Amino acid sequence: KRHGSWKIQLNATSVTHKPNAIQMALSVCEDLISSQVYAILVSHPPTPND
Amino acid sequence: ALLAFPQSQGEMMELDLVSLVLHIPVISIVRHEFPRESQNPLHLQLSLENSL
Repeated sequence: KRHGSWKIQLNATSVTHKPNAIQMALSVCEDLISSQVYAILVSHPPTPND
Repeated sequence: ALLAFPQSQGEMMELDLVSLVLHIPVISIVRHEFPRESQNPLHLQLSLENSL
């Protein structure tokens, strides 16, 4: 809203963190990459150190 | 030992997952060294064509 760009559209996609490293890669590839999103945010896990 | 010739990122991911789950040594030969940050030591990637 605050940007003057007209040819740029902002889309927000939410992906929860799977509680397993085995299925984390599949979930990331099936959703994040398939959306052709620009940049991905990395968030700290709920555990203090993981 | 497992021998494979993956051609895509999905095939490499499937091979790595199978090697990790089955707890067996797996080696896949690719034409070019596909980047991978996986720390699993059971999956090996063989670059037939190395860097120039």
